[PDB]
Amino acid sequence: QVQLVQSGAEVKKPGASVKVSCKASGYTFTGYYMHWVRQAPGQGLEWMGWINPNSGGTNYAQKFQGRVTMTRDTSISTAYMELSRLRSDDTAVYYCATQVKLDSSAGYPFDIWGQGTMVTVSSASTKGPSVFPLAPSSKSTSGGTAALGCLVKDYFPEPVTVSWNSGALTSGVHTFPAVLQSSGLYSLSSVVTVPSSSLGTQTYICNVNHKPSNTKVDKKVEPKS
Amino acid sequence: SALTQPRSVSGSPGQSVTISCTGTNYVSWYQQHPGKAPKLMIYDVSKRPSGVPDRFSGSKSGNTASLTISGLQAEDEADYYCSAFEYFGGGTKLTVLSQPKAAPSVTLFPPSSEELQANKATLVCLISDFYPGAVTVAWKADSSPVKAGVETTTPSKQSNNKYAASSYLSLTPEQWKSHKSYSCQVTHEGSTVEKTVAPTE
Repeated sequence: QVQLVQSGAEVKKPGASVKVSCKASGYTFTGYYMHWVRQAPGQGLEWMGWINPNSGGTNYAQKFQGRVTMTRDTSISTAYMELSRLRSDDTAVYYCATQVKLDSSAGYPFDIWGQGTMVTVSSASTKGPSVFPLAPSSKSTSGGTAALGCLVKDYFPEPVTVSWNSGALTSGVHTFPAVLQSSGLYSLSSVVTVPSSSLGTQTYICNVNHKPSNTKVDKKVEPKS
Repeated sequence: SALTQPRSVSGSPGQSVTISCTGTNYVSWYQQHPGKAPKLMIYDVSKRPSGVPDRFSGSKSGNTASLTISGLQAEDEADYYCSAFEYFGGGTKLTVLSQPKAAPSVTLFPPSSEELQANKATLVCLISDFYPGAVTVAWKADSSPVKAGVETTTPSKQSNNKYAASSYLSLTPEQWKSHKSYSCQVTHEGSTVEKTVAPTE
């Protein structure tokens, strides 16, 4: 089986370096180039460069020049990709890949891929959320129904969970996956759709749980004035 | 060098779908399933690596290469990337339709009084119940586009197998109060739903 096996996932701080390995088996490692390709979460593929395992020669994409070093150890059929001066936006899956079995002269595309190595780069430290009410109004109303919610801002790390009315309110609840901000902190929102006639009669409380900071917040959400 | 492909293509089981890739003879196509490396499906326009189903084929017009999948199967739902030498297209999500298409429900919340009193302002655009799971989000201040301060999530699946996403616009209280309105515009399958909010003392 022609295959590439990569090292496991890594967590790093900005400014540090990461070194990912890629071990070839089932084919002659030194007969073929080795490339690296990365993919940021939710984003597309981007080629980083190649190494020739026989000569040790390399060629890198302009984006990674000065920061990426590709090497190999032919005695153990292993290629390495070291990325230095890490940025939070280097958070990505890093793949090794190459072309072994194809009928082509170009060396692209790649039929053999490693499984990928997730590298997370973050400067954030544990922080509990700030919870703000998302008040209902005639704008957030439609079928006699009003939307109200809670914004759970600026926490780290994941996860946060939200219930409504200590779990008594489940119908019409939608808690959204978090966004990761450029600060390195997460925010999410939870919204519930309720009868607009029930506003003022029924109390709505969102129950936010951030176990990583041992924090719970119960935020009352009432209509505007 | 700058390969362009559609963000979203879809078809029903048994149908044929085509994904285009436009550039400036070596175009190749990868399929990528969640949590897995890309898998090469077609290379050098039309060649199939061993073991790739005959339902996958490639062709090239002038400067547009095309991947065609005949007899769509559920397992074909995946992201597809075209490539040429070291360059990649931006990817196409292929959905094998298992329920009717559905436009997003969009709710936009203005900054809360509490957040404004804390000297911050966040607009919250919540997008739910859409299928296929591909949207783009744009924001406007009054009528002009706003890109600074925007963060948008990737779509995620809800219990009913439709998708949800959210987008957040960060502003200073002064910016929020200095415009007549702000708008979150969600594009899904070529049509747009836009919600607007305005400062209200």
